[PDB]
Amino acid sequence: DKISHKIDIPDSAWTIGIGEKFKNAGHPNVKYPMIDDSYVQGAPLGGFGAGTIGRTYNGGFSRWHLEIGKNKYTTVYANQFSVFQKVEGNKDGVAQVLYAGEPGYLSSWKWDYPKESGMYYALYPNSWYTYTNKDLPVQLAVKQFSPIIPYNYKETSYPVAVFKWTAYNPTNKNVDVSIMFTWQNMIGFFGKQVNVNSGNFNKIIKDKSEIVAAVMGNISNDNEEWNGEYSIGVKKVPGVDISYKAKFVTTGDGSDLWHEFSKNGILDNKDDETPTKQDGIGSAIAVNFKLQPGQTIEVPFALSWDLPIMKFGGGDKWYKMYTKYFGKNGKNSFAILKEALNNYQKWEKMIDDWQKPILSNKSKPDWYKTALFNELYYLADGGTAWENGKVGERTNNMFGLLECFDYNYYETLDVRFYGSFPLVMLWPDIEKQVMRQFADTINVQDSSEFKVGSNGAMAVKKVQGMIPHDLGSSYALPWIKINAYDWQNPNIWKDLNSKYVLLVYRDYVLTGKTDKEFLKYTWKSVKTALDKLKEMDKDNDGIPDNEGIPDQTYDTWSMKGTSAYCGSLWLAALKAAQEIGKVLKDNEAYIKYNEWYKIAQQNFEKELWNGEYYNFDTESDHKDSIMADQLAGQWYADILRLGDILPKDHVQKALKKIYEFNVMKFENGKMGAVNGMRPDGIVDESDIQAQEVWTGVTYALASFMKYRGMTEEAYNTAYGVYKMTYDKSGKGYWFRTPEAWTKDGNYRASMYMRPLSIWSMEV
Ligand SMILES: [Ca+2]
Repeated sequence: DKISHKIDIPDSAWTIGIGEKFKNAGHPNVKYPMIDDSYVQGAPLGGFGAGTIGRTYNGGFSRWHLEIGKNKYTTVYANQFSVFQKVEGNKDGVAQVLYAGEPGYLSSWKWDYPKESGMYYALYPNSWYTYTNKDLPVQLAVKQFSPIIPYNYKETSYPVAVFKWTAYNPTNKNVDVSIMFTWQNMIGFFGKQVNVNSGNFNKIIKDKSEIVAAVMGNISNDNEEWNGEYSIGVKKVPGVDISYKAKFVTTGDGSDLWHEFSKNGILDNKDDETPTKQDGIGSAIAVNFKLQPGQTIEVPFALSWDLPIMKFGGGDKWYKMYTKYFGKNGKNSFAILKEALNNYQKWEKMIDDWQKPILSNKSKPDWYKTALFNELYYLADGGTAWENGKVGERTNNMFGLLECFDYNYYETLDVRFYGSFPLVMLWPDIEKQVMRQFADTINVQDSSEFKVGSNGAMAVKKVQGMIPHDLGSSYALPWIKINAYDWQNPNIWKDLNSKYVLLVYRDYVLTGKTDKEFLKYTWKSVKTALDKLKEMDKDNDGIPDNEGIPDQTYDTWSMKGTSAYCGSLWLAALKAAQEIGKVLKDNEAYIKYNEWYKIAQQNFEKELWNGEYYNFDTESDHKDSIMADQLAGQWYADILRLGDILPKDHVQKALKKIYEFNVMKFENGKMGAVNGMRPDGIVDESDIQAQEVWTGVTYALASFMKYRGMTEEAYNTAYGVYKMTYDKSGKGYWFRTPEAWTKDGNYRASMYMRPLSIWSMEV
């Protein structure tokens, strides 16, 4: 490997061999159907709200999130990089697709890129491949990325990727090299109900100011989710020549293209705008160059996708964010690609600038850096919706991130309490917009009834003064029809209204305690939320009562009476609202929430403190279980700088107990914090959720330990999550971190919002 020296891959990059076969991957542990797309995954390409494309470590473009809210895992075989090499003085060269697999169609191409001949690396938003093959004398690498940039709401939105190639000749002979990008005209891949290829056509643009690009579109001007353009292209650099082929048939053997490329690495330069009928078609862009001994060359390619309209299953059509910058008519893929090819070096430097403070901190282990950056994949990958107007129709751009794909709910608030740390820390204007969306819902009432999945009772959809569980589903009407989730009735949940208040005050504190206007916007809703939750205190101890039914985020784990979890969240939310009332000079609110806080705090301690930890609750059969998340309210109080809600000594005892038990008694501390443990050191079997590790709960718990000076415990607690997710000894969950796993390592709900809580460790 001579090429690693010519490029700059950080040591914290997650690595795997191209074509590596991972043994003992995990699978779902539920009885009902659940997504399992295998361990062949990679860092995604694409901006927020753009739709994303997962290119795997094997090289294939395979995990398609272009239909916003949907996950479609299928390798589109035509979409590849390929290489040709010929040593000067040899009769023939060699050509090879850079994909460790094979299709079917395209039989003429050279498939099956060999094992032990290159590596994949990822430190999101960058990823790299290196090609170090005994039969390719010139070594190659590519750095691929999208311009995902904190505090930037422009380039971060773009439907674009850059592929910056480096080629180096370590031999003492001249070598002719070509690199070719092929792409299928994928108009019609989704959204089009009939005639899926009909009207697709490809054009070639030559911009000599030099860029050569293919634009793959359709003759129709219909404004529908399926219509728009893909583009691939390359920028000329000194010493390379460009060739292209506008149209090859993807539903054929591929030899129309491959007989050209495999001869001398130079395409026919044949333009052909003829639309197709039933055949699939594609385009190819190639560079050819001669490398002398010891020579390096760098050449950038790009990919864009102008698919301006997203459609949701309830019928609404919206423009995607990036259309603010490029237009809405679906004929702008070249403009996007050109912007990338002319600015990518600037984008690289912007990414480096944001990653450097963390990477350069030599007190932090590399594994922690691997996880911290790579868990950010989900902000783009999570079905992200970011609108720039309804089709046919404002100041703001509404946003939503999915819980996951299995449970297709936007912005699920009980989960975003954990998962939204990156947004407040790195994209705070998005965060505050999401919270205003919630503020706007609090007094919505919908008295129509739904059947509750868990018990088949009927319940009201949305109750005035209750915060909604979620802002809809991609199968229905995001932002318009809220509370799509129906397994339980969230109108009686005991965590949502407290978590809402906590999120609001968090968002003020972590953006510098300056945004009084945000506090003013949300203040009515904060007071309403707490006032409604107080009505659920049926025994007058000052604390809302859990009802012996899963009425909080652990939506199968029953809490009854006063719980540590909901009780502590309530205490913290009261303390937050007192502080907001001080800031806004609302005396009656300050006085009232202070009174409620002092009574609730005294009763919480009396009811739950056992001398070692806080009991799970007051009335359940396993009320003395040790819950990993028992002090969630004090965790957030630390972040919000609200001081001690509970005594320091008791918090420290509780954290030490959770480490000793839920971590170190659970598979020797190598898999995270199990949710519930009995005081005899045995995992609590009262519900499945008690026997699960929740990845995002565990990362949050690690930040709480860290703030409380339990440094070793904090990083040991988090390390098990990192190991399970990314290490050779784990279960193969990279770029699909799940909600949960059990002792056996098998999972529930891959591609999950909650583990974004790792960013709470950077507060
Ligand atoms: Ca009570």
